Amino acid sequence: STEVIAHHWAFAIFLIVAIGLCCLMLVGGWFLGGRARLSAKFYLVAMFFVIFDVEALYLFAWSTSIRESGWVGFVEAAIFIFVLLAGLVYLVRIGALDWTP
Amino acid sequence: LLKRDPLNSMMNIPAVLSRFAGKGLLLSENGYLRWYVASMSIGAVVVLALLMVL
Amino acid sequence: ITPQNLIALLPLLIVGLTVVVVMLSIAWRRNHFLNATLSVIGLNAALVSLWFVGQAGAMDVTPLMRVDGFAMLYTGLVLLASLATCTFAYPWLEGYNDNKDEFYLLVLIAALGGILLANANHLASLFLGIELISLPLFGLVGYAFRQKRSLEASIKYTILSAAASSFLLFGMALVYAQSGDLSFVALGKNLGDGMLNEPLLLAGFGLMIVGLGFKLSLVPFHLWTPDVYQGAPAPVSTFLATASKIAIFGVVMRLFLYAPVGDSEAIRVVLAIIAFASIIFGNLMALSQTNIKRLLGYSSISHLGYLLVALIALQTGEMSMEAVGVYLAGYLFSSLGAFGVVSLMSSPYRGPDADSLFSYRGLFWHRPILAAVMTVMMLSLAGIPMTLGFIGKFYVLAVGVQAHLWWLVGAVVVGSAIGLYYYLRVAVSLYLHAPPSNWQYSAGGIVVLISALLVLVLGVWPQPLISIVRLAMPLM
Amino acid sequence: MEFAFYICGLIAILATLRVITHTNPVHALLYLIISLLAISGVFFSLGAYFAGALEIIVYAGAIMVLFVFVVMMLNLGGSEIEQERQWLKPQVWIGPAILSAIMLVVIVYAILGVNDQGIDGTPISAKAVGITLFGPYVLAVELASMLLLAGLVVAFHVGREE
Amino acid sequence: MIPLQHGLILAAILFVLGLTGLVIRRNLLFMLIGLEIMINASALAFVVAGSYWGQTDGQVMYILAISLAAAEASIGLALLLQLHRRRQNLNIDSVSEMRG
Ligand SMILES: CCCCCCCCCCCCCCCCCC(=O)OC[C@H](COP(=O)(O)OCCN)OC(=O)CCCCCCCCCCCCCCCCC
Ligand SMILES: CCCCCCCCCCCCCCCCCC(=O)OC[C@H](COP(=O)(O)OCCN)OC(=O)CCCCCCCCCCCCCCCCC
Ligand SMILES: CCCCCCCCCCCCCCCCCCCC
Repeated sequence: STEVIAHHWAFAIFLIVAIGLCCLMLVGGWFLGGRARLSAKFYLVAMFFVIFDVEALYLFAWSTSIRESGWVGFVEAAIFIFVLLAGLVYLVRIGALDWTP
Repeated sequence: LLKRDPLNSMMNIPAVLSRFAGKGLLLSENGYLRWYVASMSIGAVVVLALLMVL
Repeated sequence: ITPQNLIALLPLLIVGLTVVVVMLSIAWRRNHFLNATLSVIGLNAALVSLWFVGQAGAMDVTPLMRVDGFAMLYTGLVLLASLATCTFAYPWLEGYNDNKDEFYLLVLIAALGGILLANANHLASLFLGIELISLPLFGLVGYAFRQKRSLEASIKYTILSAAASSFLLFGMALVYAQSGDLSFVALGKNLGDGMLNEPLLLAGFGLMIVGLGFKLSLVPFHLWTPDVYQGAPAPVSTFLATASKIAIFGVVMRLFLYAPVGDSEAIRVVLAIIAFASIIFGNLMALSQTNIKRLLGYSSISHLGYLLVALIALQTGEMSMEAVGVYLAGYLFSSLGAFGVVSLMSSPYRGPDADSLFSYRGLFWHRPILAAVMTVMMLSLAGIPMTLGFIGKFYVLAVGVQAHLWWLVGAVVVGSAIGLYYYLRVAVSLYLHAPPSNWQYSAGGIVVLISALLVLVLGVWPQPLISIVRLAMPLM
Repeated sequence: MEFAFYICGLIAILATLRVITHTNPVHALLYLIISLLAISGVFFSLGAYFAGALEIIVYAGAIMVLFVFVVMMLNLGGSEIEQERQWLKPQVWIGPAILSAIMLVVIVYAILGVNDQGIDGTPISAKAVGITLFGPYVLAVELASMLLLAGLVVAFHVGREE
Repeated sequence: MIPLQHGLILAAILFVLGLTGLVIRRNLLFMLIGLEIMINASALAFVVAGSYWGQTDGQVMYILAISLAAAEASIGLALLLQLHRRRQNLNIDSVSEMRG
C-alpha cells in the first residue's frame, strides 16, 4: 500500500534516529572534555516473575477476543485464574513471596 | 584326554562370551553426563541415517 | 463442548482438583498425614470415576483428546502406579527433615500428565503430557537434593530430558511442516500411492523416536537409566519405572496405531533394531550388578525392548494391542512389587549423608515375606511360568511368531536366558546368609504382597486379565 | 519481508555461534539475548506477530533475566575453567562439531525434498490465536497452567537456602 | 515469498548449535544455555510450520514450547544453584559418582 509503507518508513526512521542519537550522545561525551554472595531470594523472585509472565501471556491472548469466545472461554479462563490465585496463595502462605522471614 | 569333559566346555563358551560382552558394555556406563548427551546425539545420528537409507 | 464430554474428562478434573486442594491445604498448614491422605483420596476417586467414564462411552473430547477403553486401561495403570508411589512415599518421607508435602503435589501433577498421555490423540497433547510427566519427575528425582546421589540423578535426568524434549519438539515441528495437521490420524494422510515414506516425515518421526526412546530407556538412549534409578528416591524410582514408561508407551502405541506413517517399513526396521539392541544390551549389562537399582534399570531396558517387539507387530497382527495391555499389566505389578520392596527397605529416609544400599543378601532371615515377594517378582520379570510376566512374554512371542519377526523372537529367547542368570542370582541371594512399626509401612507391605499375589494368581490363571484387556477397544 | 527475515536469521546464527564458544557468562547471555531479538524479528517477518512479541516479552524479558540473575548471584568468573579453556582446543570439540554437522546435513537433506509453496506472510493476529487458544485448545491451556505450576513448585523446592 | 525450507533449515542450524554447546561445555550453566538454544530452535521451527499453512496452531505450539522453556530454565537454574552451594564448583564431570 501507501500509508502502511509510509508508516513502516517512519517507524524505521524513529528506530535509527533514537539509536543514533544515544550513540552520538555517548560518542560526544567520550570526545569532549580534558582528562586528568547473594541470597536465593533474588532467584526465587525472578523465577516467580517468569512463571507468572508466561501465565500472563495466556491471559493476554484471552483478553483480545472476549466477544469471539462466548461464555465457555470465560469459564476456562476462570479455572485458569483460579489455579493462578491458588498458586499465588500457596507462594504467599509458605513464605516464598516474603523478602524478610 | 577326555577326563576334563571338552563338550561341556565348548557348550560353556557362550557363558564366557556373555560375561565378556557384559563387561565390555558396562564400560559405557562411566557416569559422565556429557558422554550421556553425546551418546544421545550419536543415537540420533544413527536413527536419522538409518531412516534416510530406507 | 457437551456435558457428556465433561463426563469423559473426570480423571483429569479430579486429579487437577486434588492438585488444587492439596496445594491449598499445604498453604493452610503443613501436615504430612492430611496432605498425603488427600492425595491418595483424590487418586482413589479418579480410579473409581473411571467406571463412570466407562459408562459414558467413548468419544473425541477435543481436536486434542480422545477417550475410549484403551485410554481408561492406561489411566487405570497410571493411577495404580501413582497410588502405590504415594503409599511407598509416606514411610520414606517420614524421615525427610525438609518439606514432605511438595512430593505429593508433584506426584499428582505427574499422574495428570500420565492421564493426558493415556487419552492423547494429538501432537500438542502428546508434547504436553510428556512435559507434565517430566518436570515433576525433575523435582521428585532430586527431592532429596542435599543427598549427593539424588542431586546427581536430578541433574542428569533434567539435562537429558530437556535435550530429549527439544529433540521431540523439533521432530513434531518437522512433522507438522510436512502434514499441516497435528492430529494423529493426519500424519501421512496427504501422501499416498506408495509415497508414504517422505524424508521429512521420517526424520521428524526419527527425532520423536529419539525423545520417546530416551523416555522409554531404549538403546542407545538408555545410559541415564541405571544412574537415575540408583540416585532417585526409591518411591520416585517406582513411579518413574512404572508410570512414566507405561504412559509414554501407551501414547506411542496410539501414535503408531492411527498414524498412516506407522505402516512405514523404515520406521519398522529402525524400531526392530532398537528393540533387538535394547533386549540384548539390557540383559547383558545386568549380569554383574550388585546394586538392585541399576539391575532393575537394565531390566527395564530389556522389558521395554520386549514391549517394542510387541509394538512392531501392530499393523501385521491383530492381537498386538492386547499383547501390550497384558504385558503392561504384568510389568506394572512386577516392577511395582520389586521397587516397593526396595522402597520399604530404604524407608525411613536416613538422611543425605548415610548410604542407601539395599543389601538384599540374607533378606529372608530377618524379613521373610518381603523376600518371598521380591523373589516372586524376580521370577515374574524373568518370564518364568506361574507368573504374569510369563503371560506377557508368551503374548510378545505370539505376536512375534504371527508377524514372523524371527530375529526379535531369538533375541527374546537369548535375553531371557541372560535374564534368568541375573534374576536367579538375585532371587537365590535373598536366601543366602549375610554378616517401620507403624501402619503405613504395613500398608506398603500390603501393597507389595497384593501385587505379588496378583502376579502369581494371573500366572496360574490369566483369563480374567485377558478378558478385561480385550474389553478395552479404541476408536479405530 | 524476506530482507528482514534473512538478516535476522543470519544475526541469530552468528549470535548463537558466539554464545556456545564464549568464556564470559554475562557476555554469552548478552549474545543469547541478541539471538532472541533476531528470532523475534524472524517471527515478525513471517506474520506471527504474537510470537515475536512473546519472544521479546517472555524469552528475552523473563527467562534470560533469570539466567542473568543467576550468573550475577554466583559471580562466575571461570573457577579453573577460564584458566583451562578446554572447549577451545580442537582435540576436545572436533568430535561433537562433526557429529552435529552430520546430524544437521541429514536434517537438511530431509528438509530439502518437501512441498514449498512459499510462506505468504499474512499476519496471524493475536486475536485469532486467542480464539484458537480458547476454542479447540482449551485443555492445552489448562494443562499448561498446571505445567507452569509444577515448574514453580519444583524450582522453589530446589532453589532454597535454609 | 519466504520459503518454508529456509526457515526449517535456520531452526535446524540453531538446534545443532545448541546441541554442540550442550556437549562441549563442562560448566553446567553453558549446558543449560545450550538447552535453551535447542528448545528455542524447536519453537521457531513450529512457528515457521504454522505460518506456512496459515494456521494459529504453530503459534499455539510456540506458546506451549516457551512455557516448557520457562519451566525447564527455572528448574535447571535451581539445580545449578544447588550444585554451586554443595560443591562450590560447576564442573559437571565431578558429578559422576554413580557408574557401572
Ligand atoms: C547343541 C547346539 C544346538 C542346540 C542349542 C540349544 C540352546 C539352549 C540350551 C543350551 C544352553 C547352553 C547355555 C550355556 C551356559 C549356561 C550358563 C552357565 O554355565 O552359567 C555359569 C556361569 C557362572 O559360573 P562361573 O563360571 O562360576 O562364573 C562366575 C560368575 N562371576 O554363568 C556365567 O558365567 C554367565 C551366564 C550368562 C547367561 C548364560 C548364557 C546364555 C547365552 C545364550 C543362551 C541361548 C542359546 C544360544 C546358543 C547356544 C549355542 C548353540
Ligand atoms: C543493515 C545491514 C545490517 C546491519 C547490522 C544489523 C542491524 C539490524 C538488522 C536486523 C533488524 C532490521 C532488519 C531490516 C528491517 C527493515 C524493514 C523491513 O524490511 O520491513 C519489511 C517488513 C514490513 O512488514 P510487511 O507489512 O510484511 O512488509 C513486507 C512488504 N509489504 O518488516 C517486517 O515484516 C518485520 C520487520 C523486522 C522485525 C522488527 C525489527 C527486529 C529487530 C531485530 C534486532 C536484532 C538484534 C540486532 C543486534 C545488532 C548487533 C549485532
Ligand atoms: C514358582 C512360583 C513361585 C513359588 C514360590 C517361590 C518361593 C517363595 C517363598 C516361599 C518360602 C521360602 C522359604 C525358604 C526356606 C529356605 C531354607 C534353607 C535352609 C538351608
